[PDB]
Amino acid sequence: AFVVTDNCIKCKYTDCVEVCPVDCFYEGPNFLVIHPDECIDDALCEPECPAQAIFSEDEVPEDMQEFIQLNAELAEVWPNITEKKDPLPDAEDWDGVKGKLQHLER
Ligand code: SF4
Ligand code: F3S
Repeated sequence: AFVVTDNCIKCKYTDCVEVCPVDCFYEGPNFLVIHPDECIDDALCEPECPAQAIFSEDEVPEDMQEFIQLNAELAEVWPNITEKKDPLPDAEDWDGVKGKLQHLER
């Protein structure tokens, strides 16, 4: 019930996965999502994200409410990621840029 939002796109640091007790993170080309049914809400991944893109479902910003359903539907099609990887090459350039959902890759 924790949701990855907008600032993850084009950053994808992947520090979030090393602290997940249940391995419920699924990866896309430039984005990660959380499988809402497997997540146990221990909140351990939220302070680990450099993009600060992870939020508890009831705390997801009003203008990013879309990502709640997005994480559930993409967690169903993307592959499981359980290990840390290097961030995307220009992650710091995109950290803090808004409306990055227009750059989301399936
Ligand atoms: S809140 Fe806990 S169980 Fe849910 S995705 Fe984050 S680390 Fe994994
Ligand atoms: S940028 Fe994305 S890959 Fe994890 S560390 Fe943050 S939710």
